Amino acid sequence: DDEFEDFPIDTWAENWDDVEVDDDFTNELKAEL
Amino acid sequence: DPTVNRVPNYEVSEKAFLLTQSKVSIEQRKEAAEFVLAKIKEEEMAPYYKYLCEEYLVNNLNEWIKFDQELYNELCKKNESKIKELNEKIQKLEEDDEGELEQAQAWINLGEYYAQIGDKDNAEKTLGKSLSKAISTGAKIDVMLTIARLGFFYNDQLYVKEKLEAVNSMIEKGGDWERRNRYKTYYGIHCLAVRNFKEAAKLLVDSLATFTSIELTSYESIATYASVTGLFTLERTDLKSKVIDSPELLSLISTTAALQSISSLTISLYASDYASYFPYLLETYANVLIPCKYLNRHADFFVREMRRKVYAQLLESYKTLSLKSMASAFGVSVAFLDNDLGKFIPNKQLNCVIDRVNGIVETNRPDNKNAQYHLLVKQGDGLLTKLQKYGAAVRLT
Amino acid sequence: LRPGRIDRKIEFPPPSVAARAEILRIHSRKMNLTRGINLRKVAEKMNGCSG
Repeated sequence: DDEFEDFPIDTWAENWDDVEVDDDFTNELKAEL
Repeated sequence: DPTVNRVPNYEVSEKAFLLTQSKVSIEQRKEAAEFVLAKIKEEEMAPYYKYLCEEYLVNNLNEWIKFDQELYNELCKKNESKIKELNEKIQKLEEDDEGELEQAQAWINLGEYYAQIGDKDNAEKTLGKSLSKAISTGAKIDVMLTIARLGFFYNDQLYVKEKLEAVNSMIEKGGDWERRNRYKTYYGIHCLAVRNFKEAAKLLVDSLATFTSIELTSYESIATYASVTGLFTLERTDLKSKVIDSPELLSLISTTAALQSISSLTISLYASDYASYFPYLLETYANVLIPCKYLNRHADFFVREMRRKVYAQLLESYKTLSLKSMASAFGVSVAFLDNDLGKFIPNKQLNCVIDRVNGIVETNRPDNKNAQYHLLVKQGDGLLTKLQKYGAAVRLT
Repeated sequence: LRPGRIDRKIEFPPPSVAARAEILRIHSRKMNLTRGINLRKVAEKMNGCSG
């Protein structure tokens, strides 16, 4: 059991990727023509 | 007739999650607010009123469900009076020293009223003490399914996981196929909740025939979930025999807009109706995923894979399809199609290489030996690291 | 039948329609059952049969 006092604790003053969203692409401009 | 009783009411949590999302429409949010306030008034959701007002809603809107202290005290006093009455019944049965079936039933009554207002801890204590009797295995199954339903009610999926693994551990000591189908439906719902969809597809597709667990959700929502998972996982043969021809779905398609949209998307995918596939996918994303609870957290995951499935179906047969033809088929601009298709290739999810100089979308056919070898190498590395860690842990001791 | 000897004479009458429905429900929780089976209708059709 070592306290690891040389390395201080930093101070502060089912999932993989899919971090972006496609939103409403729709793209009805093709349907315009 | 026998019933496990609609305790806790699932619609309470359903409309609570419908309210807590800004993505959903304002009108539907106000309808959910009206329903939840009416149910809080009638069925005495005083502890759940306090929880919903102090967490959930205001944790992240929230004007409609305003934390009224007076309404939190009157209904709480009524609830405590009912709990006192149930305690009187339990103590009078103990004083009369009646049959142990009766004292167990009184314990179930206390626990089911504790669930009826939302307090998880005391309900769990009451049903844990209730299990200590020597009641029949069916009663134990029903009780621990009640704690599983409570875990579903508060949207804590690990609670449901532990409850259902406890169900499975002792389900071999029973055998009653109705009490096993109840557990199958519960396990399928839980599996659908945590991003699995593989076991969920099988259990929900099976459960369309034997669905007597109306205390979890209505039959229409079960059909919706089963159709979604079957579309999302099954292959072009399983779709033809499980989701597109099932008489249970056929009799219920023309009963709900969500079911109609999902069935239309499924039949468009199976019938090569690639022209209107994307608008149907958007309609399903708007009407079936966001309003629900177990699906709205997976709105992105389902949508991303649907595009991959349609691209794979289109590019399996053809080998030198042109980008312009693909864009015309899907009713999108060619540049947008290239942008969309540039995401599934780098991860080797799709099977093609886009030749942008000409517009050719020439197909590349891989060898399953390579993918199997890579998967085996990764799995062996993981297992070996786990084993080394455990062995280092145990050799020192 | 003499008093002092065997004491309680308990009747098991042939089950009524509600009793037949209960027995059918109890013995029906052993097989895969399609949703919404009106067991009360079947028991109401079952007249004379018992246990």
